[PDB]
Amino acid sequence: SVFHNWLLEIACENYFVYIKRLSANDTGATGGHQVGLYIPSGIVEKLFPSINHTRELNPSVFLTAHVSSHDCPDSEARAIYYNSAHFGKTRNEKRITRWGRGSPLQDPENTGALTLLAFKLDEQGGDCKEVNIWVCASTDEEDVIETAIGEVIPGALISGPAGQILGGLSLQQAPYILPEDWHLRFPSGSEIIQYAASHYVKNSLDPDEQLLDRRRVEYDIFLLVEELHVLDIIRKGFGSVDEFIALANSVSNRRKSRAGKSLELHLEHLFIEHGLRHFATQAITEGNKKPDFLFPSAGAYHDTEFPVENLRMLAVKTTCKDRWRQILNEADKIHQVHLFTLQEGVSLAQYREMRESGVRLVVPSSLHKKYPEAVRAELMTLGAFIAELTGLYAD
Amino acid sequence: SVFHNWLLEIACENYFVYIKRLSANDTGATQVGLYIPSGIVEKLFPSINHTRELNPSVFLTAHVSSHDCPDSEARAIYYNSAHFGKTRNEKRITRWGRGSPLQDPENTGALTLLAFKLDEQGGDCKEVNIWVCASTDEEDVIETAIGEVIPGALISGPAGQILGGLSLQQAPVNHKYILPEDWHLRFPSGSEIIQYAASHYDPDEQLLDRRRVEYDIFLLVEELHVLDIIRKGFGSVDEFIALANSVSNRRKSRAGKSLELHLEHLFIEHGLRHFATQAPDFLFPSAGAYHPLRMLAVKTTCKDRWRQILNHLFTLQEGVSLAQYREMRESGVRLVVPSSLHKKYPEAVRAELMTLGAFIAELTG
Repeated sequence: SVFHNWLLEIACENYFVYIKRLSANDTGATGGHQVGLYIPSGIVEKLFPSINHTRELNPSVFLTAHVSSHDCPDSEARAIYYNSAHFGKTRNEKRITRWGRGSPLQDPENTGALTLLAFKLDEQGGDCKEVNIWVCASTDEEDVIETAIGEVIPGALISGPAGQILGGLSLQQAPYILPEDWHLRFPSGSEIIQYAASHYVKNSLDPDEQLLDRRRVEYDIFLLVEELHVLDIIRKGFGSVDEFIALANSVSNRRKSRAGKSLELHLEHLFIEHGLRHFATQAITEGNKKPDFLFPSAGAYHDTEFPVENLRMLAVKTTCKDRWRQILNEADKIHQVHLFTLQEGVSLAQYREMRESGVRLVVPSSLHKKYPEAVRAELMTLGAFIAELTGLYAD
Repeated sequence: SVFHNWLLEIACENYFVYIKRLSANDTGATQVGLYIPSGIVEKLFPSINHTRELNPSVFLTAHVSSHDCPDSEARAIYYNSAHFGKTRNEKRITRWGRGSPLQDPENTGALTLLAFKLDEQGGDCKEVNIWVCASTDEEDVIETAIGEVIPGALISGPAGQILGGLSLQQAPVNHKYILPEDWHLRFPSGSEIIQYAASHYDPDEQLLDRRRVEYDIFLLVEELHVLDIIRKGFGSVDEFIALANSVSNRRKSRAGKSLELHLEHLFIEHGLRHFATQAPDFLFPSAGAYHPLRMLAVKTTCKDRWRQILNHLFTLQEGVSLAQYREMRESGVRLVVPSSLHKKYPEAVRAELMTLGAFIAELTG
């Protein structure tokens, strides 16, 4: 239980933690020369203040990178500010690179992996000189941390003091007219989603774009609805510490449960809204598998008269890394299965494994740029997947 | 993956959860079934709490989720004796079925959770979801969330209040302790609390006694620091959250070097002076005698985490099956368990255990 102990160590020491899932580009999976692990600009001024300027092209500094997740020698990694936008070119991003040969952070097969970089604050206002990292090597490890703090979505850039980041509940509340009744009752996930779609996006008739915009709106109104209801109880206080913790746990489970059901609820709504009215979500196939989405219906799937080559299923895996093979056993009849994912890319080798198993990836349009070229070319946008189905069942 | 999703499923579906580590008696390594406070069973099956007849009972479906076993039918029975000439008056659950993870002596010391599905109307529980951790990897998942589960500890209540990521506890605060005045403003370190407990309020009884004093002091200190704030209320979600996370993290950290410290004091105090806590948590007679010896490792829970030591073993586990011990008797593992705990081990390994006293006595010299 090394990871567990590592988490306990970090959570109570002076560390500034940054959590993210490795993108195809982070690992060099998108090909070419390694550019490094992306770091949020809003974190550079705190950790590497000396490279946060445009006086010279590509300023950088070194820091010792200790990897606790894999048996790797410590190395002098390089935090760097790709500055060329201020020197006649185009770059404008900060990254940490040169992890050393064989390092998990430079391994394309770790694309999609949940990674935690615990930076040691410099007691002098200077640049951070050491980072302790953990690249989750399996789903078992990821379950350890995500069970407590929640699942980390691809693209998420989480950072803050270790204690608050690893505590269980996530801080941060910044960004509407909520219906009267929401001030009295706590709306369901579907209700929030139907309100987000029906009341705020509408600036895009494209499914891929609608999904991303509505996901952003859902996040904000849930936060507002949550704030209303929680602020009320919270203001009255509690009789004991454990009545206090019990509520925190209640609040935490609600967020986790809703975060987990969100994506599938949005897709269900979009399929309906775009004319694709032929599909089952609570549909059993063989034994007790039940794929996330089955087209055109549970009935047609079990129908001896209905053509098999016209059946389709769509498994939804926010993060598909090591969480996709369990889909090949969900529909005996369907040999070409579709997988919807929000992952910021997959390696060529990962994709080859998928291709060989008859898996076809459906990815939100704007996320395609995150995939290696060879893989990108075979991706399906959400809009195209909907179109393909909205034709096969035209009758 | 499945456990990860199971936990969230249970947390949000009207369940009552009961968590504890399986003792030797719960498993049978010494088949009645896991111990469950009669009080809890009584609330879970209110229809059996009568004396209209002897040992009245009801069946409930036992679904095993941690393993692939078929839905057996267990029963909640109110042992009524006392009201029929004898002396039994306690509600229990039995017949978990044979071949069930709960009735497997090899799962001794394993963390287990029982999720009883509740009826919002008020009727008897008719279903119980079972999860017996089959690896430390699974135990890490749940313990990272609720905190380390000490052998003998019992955790239960609404699943959505227990699970979720923050560490809840159920013991009441003991205000009978007089503490240093600065501790109201400065939270003392674990060691500071243990040293205090070792200087104020057979070592076999002491360790386990300072162990409880330390826990009470920590809880009292915690109350002095946050109760008043908590009673006042919060002005924002994030202030509530920031304190919840901090309160919880400090709790989860407590179960770090508690045992390796309480023992240390009990040694210096009982002759055993010079020793080493690093070259290996312990060493006898000293680090110098390492350049022919006794190396004692400490593990609150022994199951699946002793092998690394092979390159004496003090534990607080409520028993170890016959087979489990064999593998340990070999390799070179000599157990050390507090007297009050031997009665927990198999009616065979018991007489082979070396109490904390018998250990201190021997090493002395």
